[PDB]
Amino acid sequence: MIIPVRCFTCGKIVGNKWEAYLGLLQAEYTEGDALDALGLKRYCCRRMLLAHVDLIEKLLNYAPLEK
Amino acid sequence: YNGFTGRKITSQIFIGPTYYQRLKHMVDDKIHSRARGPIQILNRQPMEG
Amino acid sequence: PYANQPTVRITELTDENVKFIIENTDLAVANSIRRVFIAEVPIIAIDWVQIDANSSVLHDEFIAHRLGLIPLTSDDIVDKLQYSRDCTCEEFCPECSVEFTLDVRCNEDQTRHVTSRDLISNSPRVIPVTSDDILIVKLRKGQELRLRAYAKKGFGKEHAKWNPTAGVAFEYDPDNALRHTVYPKPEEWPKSEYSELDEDESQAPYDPNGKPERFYYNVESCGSLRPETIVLSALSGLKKKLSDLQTQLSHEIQSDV
Amino acid sequence: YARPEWMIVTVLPVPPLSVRPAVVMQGSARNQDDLTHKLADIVKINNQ
Amino acid sequence: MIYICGECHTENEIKSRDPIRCRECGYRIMYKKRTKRLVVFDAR
RNA sequence: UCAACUUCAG
Ligand SMILES: CO[C@@H]1[C@H](O)[C@H](n2cnc3c(=O)nc(N)[nH]c32)O[C@H]1COP(=O)(O)OP(=O)(O)OP(=O)(O)O
Ligand SMILES: [Zn+2]
Ligand SMILES: [Zn+2]
Ligand SMILES: [Zn+2]
Repeated sequence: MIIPVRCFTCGKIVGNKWEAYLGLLQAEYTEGDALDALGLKRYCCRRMLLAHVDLIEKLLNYAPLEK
Repeated sequence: YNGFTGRKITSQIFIGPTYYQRLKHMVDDKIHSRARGPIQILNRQPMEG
Repeated sequence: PYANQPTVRITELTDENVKFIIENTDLAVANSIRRVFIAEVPIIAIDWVQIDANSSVLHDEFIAHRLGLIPLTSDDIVDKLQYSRDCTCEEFCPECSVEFTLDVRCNEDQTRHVTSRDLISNSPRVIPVTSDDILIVKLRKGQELRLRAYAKKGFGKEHAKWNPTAGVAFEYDPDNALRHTVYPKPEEWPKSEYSELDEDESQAPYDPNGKPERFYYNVESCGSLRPETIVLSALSGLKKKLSDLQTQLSHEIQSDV
Repeated sequence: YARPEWMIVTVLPVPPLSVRPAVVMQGSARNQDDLTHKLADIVKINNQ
Repeated sequence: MIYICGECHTENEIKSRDPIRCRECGYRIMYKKRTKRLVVFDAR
C-alpha cells in the first residue's frame, strides 16, 4: 500500500527512496539504472522498490470520512 | 554460512526471490479447546463448533 | 591454553560502511561478533505510540509500525540512556526515553507527504536521521495525523526495529582451501572479491592443517549508529555479557563451596 | 412381551417434553418441535 | 453522542430514539466518531 | 435458537 520502511531481508532503509525512484524513472533511467543510482545493491533491496505497488495513491482518491 | 556457528555450509544452497502468498488459514482461528462447556438441549451432549 | 591475540585492519571507512579484516581469531569469536552486530548492539527507536487523531487511509497500528521502523540518531546518548526496566520512574522519563510529536494536516489541495522530518524530538541528539526523508503516510486534503511517541533503548534481539545494521557481510577462506564448502564443479563458481587466486585456478589447494582465520567483514550502518561505533559497541557488549556470566559463575561456585 | 393386537394402534404414546423440546427465541417466541406439531394435528383429527 | 455524516461529513448530534437523518443533507448513514480515550500502540 | 444451503480445510 505504501513503500515499506526498511528492506525485509536486510533492513536498509528503502522508505525514502520511492519518490526518488519514480522521479528517476520519469527522467529516462531504466529501472535497473535508477535502482543503482539510489544505492540499492543487493537484490533483496532492489526487490523492495522494483516490486512495489503503490496503492496509497488509489486509496487517497476516496474522500475522507471527516473533513 | 551457518547462522549459529558461522561455518560454511558444505552443500551450496539454492536461494532466490520467489513470490509467496499468505493464505487465509491461520492457526489463531483454528486453535480450540473444550472443558465442560455449553451443552445441547436435545442430546444433552457437548455442542458443535 | 589461552586466548589468541587478534588483529584488525580497516580497509574501508565511510559514513555508511566499515570494511575490516580480523586475523588470528577463532571462527566462533568472529561469528559471534557478527551476531552481536546484528542483534546485541543497543540503539534508540520508537516503542510507544499514542495516536490522538488518525484520519489517514492507513490504520493506527500501521502508522505505529512505520514509526517504529524509522531510524533515530543514537550515536552518543544510547550509552547514557537507561533501559525502561532499569529506570526507577514509572512509565517513561527523559532518562529512559525520548519524546516525539507529529501534528500534520493537509489543508492544501495537493497531497501532503508526511515524512520523518515532521517528527519533532524533545531532545536534539535523537533526530530521525534527518540533518529524501522516510515517508510515514500520504495525506489527502482534510486528513490529519496527530500522535505522540516515546523512543527507548533496546537491541535487535527484542525486535528488528532495534537492528543497528543493514547487512553484515562475513566471509572466511575466500579461496576454498579448508574445503568447508565442497563444490560439485569448482569452475562454474564465481571468484570472491577477496580471492587471491589466479583466474585459471578455481580453488586453492587443500590445506590439511588449516583453520579458519582472516575473517572479512563489511558492516553497513542503518544511519542510527555510525558504522565504526556499531562494531565498537558490539565488542564492548559481548565483553560485558562475558563479564556478567563470570560474575554469576563465581557467585555460584562460592555458593557450592 | 408382544401380542398381535398390540401392534394395531389404539393408544398413541405422546413422548415427554424432553423428547420434543420447545425451541425458545429471545423469549419473544417459542417454536415447537416437529413432533409437537404432528401431535397437534393428530389431536385435532381425533377430536374431529 | 455525536455522529459524523456519511456524505456531507458534518458532525450532527442525535439523541437516543431519534431517526438517523443528518440535518442539511438528509443522509441516513452516520458514523460514531473516534473515542476520546487514547489507546497505546507498541510500535512493534 | 433450531433446520436448510453453499463455500472451504486435510
Ligand atoms: C495423503 O492422504 C490424505 C488423507 O487420506 C486425507 N484426506 C484428505 N482429503 C480427504 C477427503 O476428502 N476425504 C477423506 N476421507 N480423507 C481425506 O487427506 C489425503 C491426501 O490428499 P492430498 O493428495 O491433497 O495431499 P498432498 O499430496 O496434496 O500434500 P501437500 O504437498 O500439499 O502438502
Ligand atoms: Zn535488502
Ligand atoms: Zn525514567
Ligand atoms: Zn449530512
